[PDB]
Amino acid sequence: SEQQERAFTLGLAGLLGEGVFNFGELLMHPVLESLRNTDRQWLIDTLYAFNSGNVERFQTLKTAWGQQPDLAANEAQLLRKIQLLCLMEMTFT
Amino acid sequence: HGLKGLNSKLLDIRSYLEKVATGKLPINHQIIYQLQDVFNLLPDVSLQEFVKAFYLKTNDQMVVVYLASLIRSVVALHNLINNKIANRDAEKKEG
Repeated sequence: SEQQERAFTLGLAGLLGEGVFNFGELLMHPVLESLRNTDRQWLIDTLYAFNSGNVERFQTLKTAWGQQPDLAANEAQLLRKIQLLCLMEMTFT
Repeated sequence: HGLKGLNSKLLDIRSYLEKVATGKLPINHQIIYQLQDVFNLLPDVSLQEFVKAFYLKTNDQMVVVYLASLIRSVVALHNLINNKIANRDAEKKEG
């Protein structure tokens, strides 16, 4: 019950960071995935949007439905991060 | 280097699947996800520019094989002429 919000605000501060645009790998880390199972699945699904996406405009809005604060400042940064995220996945897929 | 490179990655990819089958945790993925994607970095085939490298490489072998035919003419000229000279001379003088 403590680690569900612990890994929640961790997912918030880690996703909103500008230095890390995706890092979808460590989102799957096995010790934190059980903590994500207790969390609501809108955060895990939008973390898959930042894992692959990119748009997926419904999920990047769904994280605004789920988390009101601190997202309004970094929202445009997330949009830029996924806009540069799809460039690797379009030639990689 | 070729064949030992075949069985290297073979047995090494055999360990890649065996470690996932048995031995977990884990080994997947401290590096599994990134290393395997580095394997998926380059497939890597044409189109397009890789087709240009083809006949460009053909244009590269031009010069060397052209020179090869040049050495063929020079080696055949010298050796054959000089050998037949010293041959016909040794036979006609002794015989």
